[PDB]
Amino acid sequence: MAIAPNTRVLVAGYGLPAEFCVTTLIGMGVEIDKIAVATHREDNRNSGLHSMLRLRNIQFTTAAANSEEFYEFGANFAPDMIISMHYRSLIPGRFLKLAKKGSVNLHPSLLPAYRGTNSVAWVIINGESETGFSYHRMDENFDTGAILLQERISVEETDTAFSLFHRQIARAMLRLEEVILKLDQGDPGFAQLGEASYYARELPFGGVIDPRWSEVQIDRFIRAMFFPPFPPAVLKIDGKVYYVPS
Amino acid sequence: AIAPNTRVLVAGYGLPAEFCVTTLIGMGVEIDKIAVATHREDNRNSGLHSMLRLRNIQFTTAAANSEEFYEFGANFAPDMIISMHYRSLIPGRFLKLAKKGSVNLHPSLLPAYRGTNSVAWVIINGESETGFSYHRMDENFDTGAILLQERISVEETDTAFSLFHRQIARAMLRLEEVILKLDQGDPGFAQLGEASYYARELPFGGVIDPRWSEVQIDRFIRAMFFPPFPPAVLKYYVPSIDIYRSLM
Ligand SMILES: Nc1nc2c(ncn2[C@@H]2O[C@H](COP(=O)(O)OP(=O)(O)O)[C@@H](O)[C@H]2O)c(=O)[nH]1
Ligand SMILES: Nc1nc2c(ncn2[C@@H]2O[C@H](COP(=O)(O)OP(=O)(O)O)[C@@H](O)[C@H]2O)c(=O)[nH]1
Ligand SMILES: Nc1nc2c(ncn2[C@@H]2O[C@H](CO)[C@@H](O)[C@H]2O)c(=O)[nH]1
Repeated sequence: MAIAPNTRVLVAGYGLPAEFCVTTLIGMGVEIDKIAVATHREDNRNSGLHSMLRLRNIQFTTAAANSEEFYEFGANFAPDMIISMHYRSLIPGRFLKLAKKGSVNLHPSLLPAYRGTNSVAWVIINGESETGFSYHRMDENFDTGAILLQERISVEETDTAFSLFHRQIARAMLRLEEVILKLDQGDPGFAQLGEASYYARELPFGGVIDPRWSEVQIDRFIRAMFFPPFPPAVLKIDGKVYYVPS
Repeated sequence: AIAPNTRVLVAGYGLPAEFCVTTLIGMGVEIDKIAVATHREDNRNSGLHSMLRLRNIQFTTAAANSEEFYEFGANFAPDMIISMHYRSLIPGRFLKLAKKGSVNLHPSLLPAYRGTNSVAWVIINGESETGFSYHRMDENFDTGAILLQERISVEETDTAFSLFHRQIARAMLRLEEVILKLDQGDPGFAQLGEASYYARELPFGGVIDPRWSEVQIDRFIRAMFFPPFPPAVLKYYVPSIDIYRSLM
């Protein structure tokens, strides 16, 4: 029902999912001096977070995940639990070991499907009618730890990377409190089950339409590349670049 | 699914508005079918401003009563207006623009706790429950028809701070549903019960009366707790009931 009083929570996070997470923790009655945040520099997605951390005087670091300052920041805070909410770096194992209740990260697929990055794009490229999000404990690798909560999200024929990425955030937030409680209560989760799949760091197909693709493949790709303000899918014709309308 | 080519103007401020925009995008509302009316970029509103700049969403920060504001709405031609912690009265003629009307998020169970400082006043008054009301706007503050209400338990450990933040959190999770009610033309249910209204004014100027019972003092301390603002004062600074007892 309620979080253990004096639970100390460290949020490794970036942007709106993180602002929402700190909001939620405060709503759960976690004291202000029992919240610590690790994040990245203030850019045009992290401005909401930063302003909140300054406004509420929430201790935070922007130091790199592999830096000694980051480890110190965690060590001095002594978290019971760590919540990764769109943090953008590999979190060292020795940092995760600081939280005796362990940790959780939000990943935008049904793990072990769509390990890697750009999951939302690839889901659409492969023509998935269904995807999901996975709140999972973190181990030393990305995308591999035990599942605390997974929920299905249906993929529509009109979805873009853009629409799906934002619905992922919105829907995942619904379950965040239950997840924070699962962590409070020591829920071990379950080992990720099923066949994995993996998709490389960089932008799918370099953003470039393959002319050999079927129309269905092209429609999917166009939508998967739609993500303002980034350029749309590129079609090359007579060795020359053209942005698609979408 | 929200009707295609539905045009949505969000009047709002801070995370609730950023989260609204996020939600509309996730629902399939395209950038050029979203417009934002907000206030200046400040320490609560730079999340929203950053998103507007990054995604090239048209917006205004012109005052609610200004011709500029009106013109931004008229020119966009909203099907619906969503007010997400917008801090000004929106003129009737602006609301008129939206054919499917409007909705506003108020953090009480209306008509109870109209006005401002709802979360603080709920705690002082010893309420055990409060909640939020998503309600159609008319030309007055806090009076229009109810689309959706949800109850929030007020715990003995709750501060204005915790309760302010839980309000936002829990309201955000009902928002998609509310957007669908507006879309589908749900007229809502007019407001019934005793109205209450509370002002801008800091209750008792933040100073603890030692004639109050411990139960009252505790509530007041909790209701005054909102970082980074100063806590309750005793005749000095008193953030917890523990600290009160010590001073006594
Ligand atoms: N068209 C385009 N889309 C992008 C680009 N970078 C990111 N995206 C989209 O934005 C989504 C989120 O990107 P990011 O926040 O970097 O997530 P991560 O790389 O998956 O951890 C990705 O799934 C892509 O769909 C880009 O350079 N071009
Ligand atoms: N202690 C203290 N709390 C404040 C002060 N101003 C605002 N707050 C708290 O912040 C909450 C939200 O303030 P605001 O965003 O202005 O909402 P409003 O109720 O619509 O005016 C209020 O309900 C108060 O609990 C202040 O000067 N001192
Ligand atoms: N979730 C996830 N993130 C990754 C993976 N590989 C690289 N990244 C992150 O993506 C970034 C590349 O822009 C790197 O800094 C990593 O932090 C992966 O397999 N899974």
